[PDB]
Amino acid sequence: NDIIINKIATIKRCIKRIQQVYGDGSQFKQDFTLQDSVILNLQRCCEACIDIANHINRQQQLGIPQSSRDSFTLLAQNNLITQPLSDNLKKMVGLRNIAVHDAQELNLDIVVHVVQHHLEDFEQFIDVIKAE
Amino acid sequence: NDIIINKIATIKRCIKRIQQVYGDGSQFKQDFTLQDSVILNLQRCCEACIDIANHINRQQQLGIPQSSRDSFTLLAQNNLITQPLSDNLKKMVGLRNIAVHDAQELNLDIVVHVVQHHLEDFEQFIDVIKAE
Amino acid sequence: NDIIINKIATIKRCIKRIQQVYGDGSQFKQDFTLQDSVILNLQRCCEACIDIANHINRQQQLGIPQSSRDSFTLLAQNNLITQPLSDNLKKMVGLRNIAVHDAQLDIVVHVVQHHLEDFEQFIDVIKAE
Amino acid sequence: MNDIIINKIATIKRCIKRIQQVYGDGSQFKQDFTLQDSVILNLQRCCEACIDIANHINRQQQLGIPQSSRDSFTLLAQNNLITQPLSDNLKKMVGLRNIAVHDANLDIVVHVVQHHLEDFEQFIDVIKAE
Amino acid sequence: DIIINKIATIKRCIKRIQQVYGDGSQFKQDFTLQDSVILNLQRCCEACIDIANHINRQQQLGIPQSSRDSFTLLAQNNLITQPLSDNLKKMVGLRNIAVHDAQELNLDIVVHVVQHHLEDFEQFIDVIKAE
Amino acid sequence: MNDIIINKIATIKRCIKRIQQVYGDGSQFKQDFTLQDSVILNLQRCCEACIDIANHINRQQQLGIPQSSRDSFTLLAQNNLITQPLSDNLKKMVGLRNIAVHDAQELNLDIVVHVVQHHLEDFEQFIDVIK
Amino acid sequence: QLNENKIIKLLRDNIPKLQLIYLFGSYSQGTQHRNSDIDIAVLAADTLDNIARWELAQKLASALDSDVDLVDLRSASTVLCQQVVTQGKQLWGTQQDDELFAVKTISMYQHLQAERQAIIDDVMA
Amino acid sequence: LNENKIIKLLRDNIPKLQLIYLFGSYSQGTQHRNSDIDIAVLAADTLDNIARWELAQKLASALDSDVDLVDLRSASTVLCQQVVTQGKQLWGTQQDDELFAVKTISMYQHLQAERQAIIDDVMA
Ligand SMILES: Nc1ncnc2c1ncn2[C@@H]1O[C@H](COP(=O)(O)OP(=O)(O)NP(=O)(O)O)[C@@H](O)[C@H]1O
Ligand SMILES: Nc1ncnc2c1ncn2[C@@H]1O[C@H](COP(=O)(O)OP(=O)(O)NP(=O)(O)O)[C@@H](O)[C@H]1O
Ligand SMILES: [Mg+2]
Ligand SMILES: [Mg+2]
Ligand SMILES: [Mg+2]
Ligand SMILES: [Mg+2]
Repeated sequence: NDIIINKIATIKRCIKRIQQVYGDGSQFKQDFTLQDSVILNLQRCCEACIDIANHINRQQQLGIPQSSRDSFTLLAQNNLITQPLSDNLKKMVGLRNIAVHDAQELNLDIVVHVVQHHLEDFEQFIDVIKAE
Repeated sequence: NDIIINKIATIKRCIKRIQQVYGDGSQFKQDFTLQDSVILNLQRCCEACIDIANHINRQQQLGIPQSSRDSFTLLAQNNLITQPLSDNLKKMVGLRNIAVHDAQELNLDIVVHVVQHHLEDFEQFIDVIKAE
Repeated sequence: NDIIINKIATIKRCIKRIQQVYGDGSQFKQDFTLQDSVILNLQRCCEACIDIANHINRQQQLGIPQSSRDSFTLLAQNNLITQPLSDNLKKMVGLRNIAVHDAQLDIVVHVVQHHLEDFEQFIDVIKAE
Repeated sequence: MNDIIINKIATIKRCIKRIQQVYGDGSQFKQDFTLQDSVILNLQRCCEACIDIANHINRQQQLGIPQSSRDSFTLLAQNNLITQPLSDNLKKMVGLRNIAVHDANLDIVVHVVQHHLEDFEQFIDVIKAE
Repeated sequence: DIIINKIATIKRCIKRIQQVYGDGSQFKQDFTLQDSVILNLQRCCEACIDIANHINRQQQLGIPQSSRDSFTLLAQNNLITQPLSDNLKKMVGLRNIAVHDAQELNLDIVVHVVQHHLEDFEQFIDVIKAE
Repeated sequence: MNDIIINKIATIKRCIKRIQQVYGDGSQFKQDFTLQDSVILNLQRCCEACIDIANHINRQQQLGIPQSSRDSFTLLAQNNLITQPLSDNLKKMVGLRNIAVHDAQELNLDIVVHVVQHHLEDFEQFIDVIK
Repeated sequence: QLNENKIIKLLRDNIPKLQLIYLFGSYSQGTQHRNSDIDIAVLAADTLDNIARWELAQKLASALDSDVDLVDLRSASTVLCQQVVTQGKQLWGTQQDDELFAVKTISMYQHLQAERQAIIDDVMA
Repeated sequence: LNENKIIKLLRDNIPKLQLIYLFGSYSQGTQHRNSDIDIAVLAADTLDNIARWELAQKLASALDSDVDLVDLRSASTVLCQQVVTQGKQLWGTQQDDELFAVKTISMYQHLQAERQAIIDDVMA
């Protein structure tokens, strides 16, 4: 419990940090530092989600992940998280892997869509881990 | 190599993005967004360093490193990079982990010291790899 | 090595799935889907052992296994596994031929009750590097 | 005519029925591994019974020594005992003995149940006429 | 149709065995007495195999690999009980050796079938008629 | 002739004599079923011993393993170990046996009498040919 | 190719009151391809225990370095006994025991064919 | 092993093909009798699970051996690492191979840090 709650806080903090830095979104598309902040707090969100997943896979011996995406696959296979949520959380990993490098393979439209209609997925994930 | 020149270009851009965001450092310790932008561009410098090390270790057949640190260690054993620089780049990966995965435990006094003094460790690595 | 890690996990998974499916034994003799699962998972443990054995023979340069059974003789000859363990793992190689080929359940139950420990014994000696 | 041909045909028929009975609609299939395991084993049993019928016909009719399980179907097709499409389809099933074990691929299993069970039935009917 | 004729033959043979047998003090000595029941016991077996094989054919149960299998297919498909199936299979052996082969001292088992196992044939024809 | 042949010949000799005891004047035969049941059984025992001889020679002589009793005599006839008329009379004998044991209600009874009086030496001819 | 002496020795050393040993697969015909099964049939005074039989099949399999199918003729079907009598090669036992077994199974298979003919015809359209 | 036959079948059937690798026993030399040929491919798009299987069976028929065809775009990081380390490149530019390796090794190094605890717990 002690580590799962610590990671829940970091997601809650990072979600709020995204919302604060993005705000209206008008200035976001032009200001690079605003993008750099949002990209990092999105990375911290899915990295803390993998950290939670891997802890459940460890305490319940669900399996050994063959990929970072596999961390959510094991929870979905063991019916701990719903299949559409698993697919969404695996899409977040994809964003992290591209965004870990320089903003040259950029898709600001994809970053904006995650802030607008996909931050709910991280919150939805917290709502199912709390039911231990 | 074309992959090496592309990664060198990445480090150059991100070093300049740190210098611009930090500026004078008067508002750095106060603003979270300036911290977030510096930490993301430091990680991008680290990843492009690890990617160069990984590429040279595979292409020159020096071994397969199963960790970011082993990749720098392997370069030092084969005398491609100097050992004090290897341990400096290894400590930079160390800072990257605590700055991203455990940002609350992060001490900015170390981050500021990296921006002001240790930001040339990447430039030193950029030149020693340029001399083929 | 990931081959060794993932194959050990496969054996662990298959043993947990055999024990789960078999249970007490009452329902086993009446449902063919339970028999089929236990049988398929036994073959899976067997091939995962053969795969681990072949990987060790190759890396440690013990020899060229000339058969599935020979993969276990080479290990025993190099005192990596005991002769009774080798002899027991070789007994499992014949299981694949029991399901797929009709060729005209007591053996399956005997194996579930007494020879699953042989696979667990094999994991343990491999984990001990 | 031979008891091998009769019994191996009987095995395929029984295994096909059991594949159809277990799978059904396919709803409970992707959840229970017990139902998946049964289908795969009975599919492996169909592959083997076919290869065994092929090997028996090649020996009896003296068509040559099969150099592999796939070559067994090639010798039958070469003598026009089975069509080239049938030969190629039965050969695709030869690779199905390897899917269950050396892996961990359920979409493939479902595809075979829905579209390739007909191949075993086609082969049974072809062999029936001696 | 063939099952009805086969059931009718079984009843005819059991009544034929009971008529020839009756008392035990005329069996162990007379050979024509032994020969009459031994044939009608075989006739009971053979007709039970035929009833079984007609059901196996109609319902498509499988191909018997032995004469005993005719009853096994019925039990595996829950048409007759395992204790009945096992009793009928034990009766096939009686038909096998003790009937078409000269034999020696199998008479003690033949009398045991007459006084205790003629009911197994009756239980079978009653179960089959019931469906 | 090996043990199997000797033991099977001895069965035919014993069962032929057994038919002769059960068939004296043959007047009360066509009225009593007990006498018919003994004659039919020992004729089947005589038939079965001849099949067993034929099956043994076909395997030993590598002529092939017959699927049926009829095929056993054809195999013996095809490799000239027996004559076609003997093969045909012995095949007629086993055909009689099948009607006599499985379809007693449709058995001719007149042919059974004709078999005992005239065609009973067909078994005796087979014993001599194989000897 | 195939050590028949090893087969005879191992079975004689492990089966009490052993009467007959037969080789009957592809090996008995010479059609023995690579990665083949060794098919052996035995007849002893008593029916072998299923587990004891399987364990012995694996003991032979280790010694011969090949999959071994061991059949107890005392419990085998009439169809399988007929396969052994037709394509089988006797490795051990008396001619008396072989000839007695052969005539017992050929007769039982002939009676079986009479019974199941309609079933066979019906399933073979 | 006819590598030319392998290159032709895959090029003729996979659109926008970038890389062809030979891995497993055959790439090392441990290629025995009942050996399974292992091929890893990378194209612009992912290959459908059904389509890929049917293609492996086409190669299997032409090579007279079981073939395991792996789509690098949808395979695990563990599998990709096995291909970059043990595999032999049969087709594709030197650049594409290098780009694939850099992406793979980085992703695998990151996965090792994430799952180290799970690895330790099972391996005791
Ligand atoms: N379903 C069956 N019904 C009857 N007899 C069978 C059946 N399957 C196998 N047999 C017999 O058992 C023998 C050996 O079986 P099997 O090992 O499958 O074949 P094989 O000819 O030895 N081929 P192989 O060992 O692969 O080279 C056959 O030759 C048949 O006589
Ligand atoms: N469970 C596993 N985990 C990780 N990698 C695996 C696993 N199984 C197989 N592999 C990889 O896939 C390759 C081919 O698989 P496999 O066919 O089983 O091995 P192989 O060395 O080619 N032996 P073989 O085909 O029997 O001669 C291996 O060499 C590994 O690199
Ligand atoms: Mg064999
Ligand atoms: Mg076999
Ligand atoms: Mg392989
Ligand atoms: Mg493979």
